[PDB]
Amino acid sequence: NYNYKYRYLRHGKLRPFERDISNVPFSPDGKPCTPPALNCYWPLNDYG
Amino acid sequence: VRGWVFGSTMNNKSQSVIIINNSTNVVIRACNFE
Repeated sequence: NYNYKYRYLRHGKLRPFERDISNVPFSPDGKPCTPPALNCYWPLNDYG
Repeated sequence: VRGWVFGSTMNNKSQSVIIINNSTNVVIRACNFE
């Protein structure tokens, strides 16, 4: 049952009770990707 | 003039706190977009 995901990529730590929602693909130096470009994941994964 | 817009990364990408008074009855929402 993979209806429960987690975010695992962000530029920087969170503040206390900061809430991150937005779903944009990741690149470590700004520069917005478009998958399946190389080293451009999704910012979510499944639990297992 | 009494309108207030707050958030981050506008035009349909994150939430936004808006404070607008409606005839001395202050309307405050916190989820709108552009």
